[PDB]
Amino acid sequence: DLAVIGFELDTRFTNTNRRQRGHLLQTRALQFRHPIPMHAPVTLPMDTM
Amino acid sequence: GHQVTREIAAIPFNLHVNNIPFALEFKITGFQKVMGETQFNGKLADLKP
Repeated sequence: DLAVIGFELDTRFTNTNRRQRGHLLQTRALQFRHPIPMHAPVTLPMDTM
Repeated sequence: GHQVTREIAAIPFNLHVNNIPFALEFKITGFQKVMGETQFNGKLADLKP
């Protein structure tokens, strides 16, 4: 049964009519917010007198 | 909706109008049967007893 049965091509179009536009790009931006907390104090007592 | 083509189109704008309700129509056929073949001696040749 030695024979060629089928084939595949690398044929591609020429998108002169721009039928296919491929991947899309857009500009984006993210925002991150870092608020600063207060932290527990350190104290020293002394008498008033 | 999915491809872009430059279309250069020509649009006719005209009218044919008839004026005179008069014609004679002839169907002329059989030129080859007369000029290619015999008409006079060919017929006499058929009268052989």
